[PDB]
Amino acid sequence: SRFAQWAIHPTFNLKSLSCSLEVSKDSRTVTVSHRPQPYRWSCERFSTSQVLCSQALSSGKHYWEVDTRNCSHWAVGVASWEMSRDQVLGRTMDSCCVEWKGTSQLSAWHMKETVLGSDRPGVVGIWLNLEEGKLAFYSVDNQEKLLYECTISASSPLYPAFWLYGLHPGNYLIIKQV
Amino acid sequence: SRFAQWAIHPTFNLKSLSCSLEVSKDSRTVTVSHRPQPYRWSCERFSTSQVLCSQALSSGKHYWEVDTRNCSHWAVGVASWEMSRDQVLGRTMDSCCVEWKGTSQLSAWHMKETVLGSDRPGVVGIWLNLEEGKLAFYSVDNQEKLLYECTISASSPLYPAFWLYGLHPGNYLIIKQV
Amino acid sequence: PFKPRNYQLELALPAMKGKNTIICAPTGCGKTFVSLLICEHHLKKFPQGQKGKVVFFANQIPVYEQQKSVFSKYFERHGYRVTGISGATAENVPVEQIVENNDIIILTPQILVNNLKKGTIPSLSIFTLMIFDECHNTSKQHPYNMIMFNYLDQKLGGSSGPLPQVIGLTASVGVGDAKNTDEALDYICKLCASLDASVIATVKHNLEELEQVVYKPQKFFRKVESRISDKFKYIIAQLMRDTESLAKRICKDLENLSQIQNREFGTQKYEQWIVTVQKACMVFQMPDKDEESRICKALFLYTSHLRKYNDALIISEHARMKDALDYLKDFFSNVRAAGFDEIEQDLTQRFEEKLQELESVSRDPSNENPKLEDLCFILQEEYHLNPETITILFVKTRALVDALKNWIEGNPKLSFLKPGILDHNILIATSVCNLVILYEYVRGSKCFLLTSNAGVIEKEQINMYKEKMMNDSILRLQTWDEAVFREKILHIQTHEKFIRDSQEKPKPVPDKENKKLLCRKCKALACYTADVRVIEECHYTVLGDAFKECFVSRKRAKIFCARQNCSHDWGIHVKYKTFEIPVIKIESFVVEDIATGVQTLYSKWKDFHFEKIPFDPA
Amino acid sequence: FKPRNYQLELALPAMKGKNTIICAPTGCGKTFVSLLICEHHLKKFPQGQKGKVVFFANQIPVYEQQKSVFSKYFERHGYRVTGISGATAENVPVEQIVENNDIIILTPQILVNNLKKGTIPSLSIFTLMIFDECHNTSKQHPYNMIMFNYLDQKLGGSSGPLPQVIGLTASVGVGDAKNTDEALDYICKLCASLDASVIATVKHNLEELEQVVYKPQKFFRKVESRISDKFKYIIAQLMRDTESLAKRICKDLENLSQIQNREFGTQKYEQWIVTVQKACMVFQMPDKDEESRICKALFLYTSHLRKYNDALIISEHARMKDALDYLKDFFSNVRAAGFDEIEQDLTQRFEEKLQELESVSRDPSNENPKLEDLCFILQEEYHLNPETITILFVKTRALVDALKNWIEGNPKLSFLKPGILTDHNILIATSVIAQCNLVILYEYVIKMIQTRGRGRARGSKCFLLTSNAGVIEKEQINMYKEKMMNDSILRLQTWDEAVFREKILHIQTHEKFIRDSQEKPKPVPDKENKKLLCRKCKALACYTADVRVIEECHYTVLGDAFKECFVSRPHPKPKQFSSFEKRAKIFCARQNCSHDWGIHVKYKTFEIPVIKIESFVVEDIATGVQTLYSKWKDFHFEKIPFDPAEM
RNA sequence: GGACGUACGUUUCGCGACUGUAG
RNA sequence: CUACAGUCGCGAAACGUACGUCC
Ligand SMILES: [Zn+2]
Ligand SMILES: [Zn+2]
Repeated sequence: SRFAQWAIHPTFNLKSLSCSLEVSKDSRTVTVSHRPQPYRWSCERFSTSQVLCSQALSSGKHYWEVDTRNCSHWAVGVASWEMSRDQVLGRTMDSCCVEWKGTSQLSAWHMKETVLGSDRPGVVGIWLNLEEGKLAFYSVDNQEKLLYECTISASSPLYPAFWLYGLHPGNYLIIKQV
Repeated sequence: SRFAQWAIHPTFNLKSLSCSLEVSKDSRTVTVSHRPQPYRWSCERFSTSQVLCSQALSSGKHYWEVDTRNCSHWAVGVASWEMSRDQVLGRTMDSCCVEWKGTSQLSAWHMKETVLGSDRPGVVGIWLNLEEGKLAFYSVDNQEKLLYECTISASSPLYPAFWLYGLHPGNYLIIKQV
Repeated sequence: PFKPRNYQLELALPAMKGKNTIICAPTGCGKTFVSLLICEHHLKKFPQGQKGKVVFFANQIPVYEQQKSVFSKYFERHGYRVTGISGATAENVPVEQIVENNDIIILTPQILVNNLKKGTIPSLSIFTLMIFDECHNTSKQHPYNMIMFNYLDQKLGGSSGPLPQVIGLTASVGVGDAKNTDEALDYICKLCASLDASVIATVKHNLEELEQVVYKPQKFFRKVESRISDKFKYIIAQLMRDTESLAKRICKDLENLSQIQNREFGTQKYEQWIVTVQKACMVFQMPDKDEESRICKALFLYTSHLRKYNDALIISEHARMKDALDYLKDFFSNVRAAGFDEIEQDLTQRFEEKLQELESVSRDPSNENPKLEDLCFILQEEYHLNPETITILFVKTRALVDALKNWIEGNPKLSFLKPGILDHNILIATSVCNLVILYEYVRGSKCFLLTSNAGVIEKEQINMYKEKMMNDSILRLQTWDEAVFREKILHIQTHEKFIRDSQEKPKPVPDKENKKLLCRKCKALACYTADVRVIEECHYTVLGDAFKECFVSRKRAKIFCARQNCSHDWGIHVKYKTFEIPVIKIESFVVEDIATGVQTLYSKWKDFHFEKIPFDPA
Repeated sequence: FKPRNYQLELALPAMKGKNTIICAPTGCGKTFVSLLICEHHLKKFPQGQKGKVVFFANQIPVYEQQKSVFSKYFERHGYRVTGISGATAENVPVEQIVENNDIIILTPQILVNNLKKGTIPSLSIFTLMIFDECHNTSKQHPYNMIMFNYLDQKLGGSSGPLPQVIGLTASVGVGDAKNTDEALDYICKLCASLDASVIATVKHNLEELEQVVYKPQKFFRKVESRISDKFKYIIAQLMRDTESLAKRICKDLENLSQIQNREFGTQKYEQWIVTVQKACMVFQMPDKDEESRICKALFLYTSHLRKYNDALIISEHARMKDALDYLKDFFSNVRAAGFDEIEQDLTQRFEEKLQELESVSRDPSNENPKLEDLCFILQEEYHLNPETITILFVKTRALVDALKNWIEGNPKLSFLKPGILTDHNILIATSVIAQCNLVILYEYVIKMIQTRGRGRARGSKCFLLTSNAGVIEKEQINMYKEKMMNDSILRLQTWDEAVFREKILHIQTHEKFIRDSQEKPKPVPDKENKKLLCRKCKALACYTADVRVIEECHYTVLGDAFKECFVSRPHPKPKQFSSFEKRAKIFCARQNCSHDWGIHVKYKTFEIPVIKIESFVVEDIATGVQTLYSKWKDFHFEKIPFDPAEM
């Protein structure tokens, strides 16, 4: 929030919500309960623990910051939109996402176990430049270090996504104002 | 304990002891195990029932005594360390010994087939003068009854070798006082 | 060599003092070292001239050969004679001569019951230490209880010499069908009286050292609900009501032949209903020898189709509709080729009129089995969190095991899995890691429990309460005095022996009346009970030349009934020492008595009574 | 020349004229006791009457040795002593032998064949019959097929003067019994099937029997297997490779067998390989020329699997190097045989890892520990006493020359000379002479009874090496079955002879009725002409209308189109059986079939191709289905006899 | 070619008996 | 007392390969 803002925070769709999540009407605050919520089962319901957003794409102005505290196992990243709903995020060949595994290392996928250092990121913010080819993820106060590198195939819709192992009930992910 | 004390009693060593024998925690009572046991495999295992001692040579003061009663067939003598472990006691180039054959005969081997009478010692001791290669097998108390003399080529230390009949479990020998 | 830990010294410490004990060591191949420690100490303690003789009762041939290999690799170096007897070894070497030349014998226990029956072993005083495996199965009539019947009947009464020290090696003494700490205390005292035991020693001091080894996992209950748009159950229930209306049209007494009044589709209540009306339909004596055949054949076909429909409903309620569909379709093809009848043509035509409707509704991914897809969701979430875990998924029934393997092959998302039936990722084994998922079965390890009925979670909570009650009951008993405990178990054993020696005269009467044997399905005359021969008291056959024209043959040859459309397999062609006479099964007959007018049913050859005439070649 | 007392304590119940089961443990004792009974039997007749004692002998050296003994003793009394073999029963009439002799020593298959033929129409023409080694009179054996013709004469009620039927053994045998009374049931069943009443044993002269008994002592030595089996790992990788290559041309391979999990290097794996290879010979694909490649490729892959499976067993029993030598010899054989795109591929698969296998075979640390203490126990007792002769019983023919090679090149075993008898310190044999006071049973399970000569006992050792305790416990209970055999003999000796001859009559009559009820006639011969294909190429060999039968046992093919479908090759061991002379050993005349079809033989004047149904596949031309009939008597069809007037 | 015997291993079938789960 | 899975025991049968013998 120290340089100029370019874009705003995304919103989640109720058309592809997870079957165990309880995202409220503010649509930037996810919440998990115990019993899976009975919805209509079609080719658009995800039926897994991946959560997408509803922002339309642009050239180079993208910024949002999510509060990743109070969560044990999470994986947030931005990838392609047109994929089969029976597939999950991170196994595709075109996915810039960080998979924080339960084995206590900040891993990430490029399809290829591309494992990184051993940080515990407090507040993750995804800053995307599809026009200029510069990907930056400034976590906490550390001279604005990205700590992750991606090359992108900018020829596709690039919706932002979330993925989190929700079987700890009361787990939440929340987006704040920058 | 009868004439002058000239040596200290030997000890079987646990690295060149053959794979079928089971000397005890005092390392002076040799016996044949029931079933042969897994040991280490290197250039020192004799793969027979032959064992050596750790008594280095001297000028002339060597005389040692072991209890050879209640062993079925045995062979006692002296051998050099520079000898192939596959070989037999008393059939090498230079290793003199005395054998108790299957015909209940006490014969001797030296590089030939010289033979004593039908004597069988419960106790026999071997006299050694290491500067000149002399042997005297004084058995027990009978006016120093030796009955064989051997020339020994003192060009090596004289760790004395012992072989017993290894097909009898429980068959044993014991090192005793001189 | 392996290392003895401290709790495995503490567990074996009381039994080595000479008391008959019951160790309650937890699992993890720990008890198979405690038993080794006790054997090594027990065979050492006898002075020179005399000897001990350990006997280790296994219970299954895997466990038997496993413990034989372990005792062989551990005791052979020290100069003992380990051996092993089983059912796998042929009829050789009378057992009193093996046990006179060995010192560690591994019996399966039915061998010792057999050798004590015929007296080829004199008595249990030959041994000096008996070691049971899984001693908590010492129960009502289990073979451990027959051995201990002989042990206690030798102890009390006609006093013999020295008896063996008894050791049990359970892992959970299993206090089931109790309610509170009182009934658990009475049951555990009853079991420890049934082993003639006095100490229930378990680890107390370094319990935290045991906690370094065993990982009691944390559970995950999954109460998930059923489907709603059951067009499959609608069509199938219409077919079942249609067949019931046809059977009620023919019989007009079907509602009073059974005693289960309220009938619900797709459960064991309807199964008990259809089994009871099947047992009631055959027993009809009437003065129309063609109409009894016609009525019983029609009722057999209708009730067997109803029973297959009910089991198809039960299978489809727990697995995919495709599995019940291939089940139903191969059933209909296997009965269509069996025998042609206008009843059978009617029922097959009525099903195949709806068959394409069932295939259109069933093969729809919107009508997905919810418990199965929640299992798939859990599978993918765990395997994406950890791609190194394994699952040993337990299922109730083997048909559901094979159907779930058919699903995991027919799931394109789960390409990364390899099922196994009982190098691998997932095992599907019924009633025999990191994930012990229980598909409705009543270090980094979790266990799930998926259900479609709320109340088996209540059974699991009752089970957890019973487990806490069992630990509290053994901790209550363990602080007792010893002498009052031994008096208590002595009076329990004396009372149980007194009950044992007052009612045990189940001596039946061989009947001299000639009878006839009818077919179970078509009710046609097969033979007479004055005609059958029983060869070596286990091979009941028919020596009869009129019998030779009343079966059609089709392993070896399996016979069938010779009627025009009966197709009822009676038994099987077998080859004897020279001959090729066919044996029959009484489970496919109806006994009728030629003096009276009854048509009584039977289930196995031991219960049905007559004068058994042995078979002879003359 | 001069009898002893135990040899006359045995011969005393036989001279009374009653049938006996004399069981003497001396090799020369049986010959002298039979000599005594044969001497006393002839000299008791009145004037004009002749004795025609016939002494059976089952083997050929025993037959010729008893002929040399019985002729060089009964020459001075003028008794005509002759003998018939299979090498003498040709071109010589049997009927004019029996009328012109007294002490015939024929082998029993001659008498069974002549009783089937019709000459010697009854067994009443003899007056004594002696059975040597009589404990083979059990079931369908040529002693039992003679005792069938004897007992159908005695129990029929049409009896004449039946002869004495005494029998000489060394161990009556217990068989499948467990306790003492089952041993009594078996010995009574043997005495009923041999029609005797008294069992004679040395009882008063146990000193004269213990001085000559050859009773050694046993020294069971359980030895473990190896721990780092690199060779099993590498051949396991190759066998998984060949199995994965085998599935690409048969996707349903795992449906062809009902066996559970199969592990490499047991006999269960060879059972699975044999079942798969038989199941892949009956394909009926409509190409009929790709099938000639698919079945050939399956046969080749299963043959290489079987060769690796044999090399695994030879490595786990013998030294490691003989497995690689056996595999290399088989691959040299297939290099000299022929080459196609399958065999070039498999040979170049083996050559990829040949160097790794040859380097891992030459390790000085990877001996079999069984061989490692075999050399120890061979260098102990020889060093104790260098005048000790040993014999080494090995189970298989393939391991009897591995160990012959193994001492050829051992630095610790230079003083042995291998003496293979399938100037000799050791004798490496498979199945056996009372001169060797050391017997070593290298994993070899009735005990090996070495009581054969006219010698002494003098003390021997009977060391038994193994790798699994089943071998140990089998001998541990063989000793107890021998312990109860003597007690069963002694209990049977204390019955009354009036009740014993009635007790065996029950068993004889009951067994006669059981044998006579199983005289079911032939099945209906299915008329239609089927045809035979090879088991590797599946090319047309002949039809089943060209099949002629020689002597109701052997089969030939008479057609002229068959003459171009095989190629001859000279036989490695030509001999003569019963009308014949093995000339050649035929093979299939395709490019690369070369399958063993049979034998080319000289019967009377002709050269005919005697074939076997074991290496063929029978196919019906009506439907089109193929079947594997594995013996000739099971393939039921229209059997037409051979006629020399046609060709 | 074929017949017999022995050893090892595998499979099949019948008859019992026992325990647990749910109704 | 009905179904369901799990086990043990007793007898009968067949097959494969190897080894030895005989015609
Ligand atoms: Zn019927
Ligand atoms: Zn061919």
